[PDB]
Amino acid sequence: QYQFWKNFQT
Repeated sequence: QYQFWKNFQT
């Protein structure tokens, strides 16, 4: 539910 922020932040 949060990987969307992880995979994009970089």
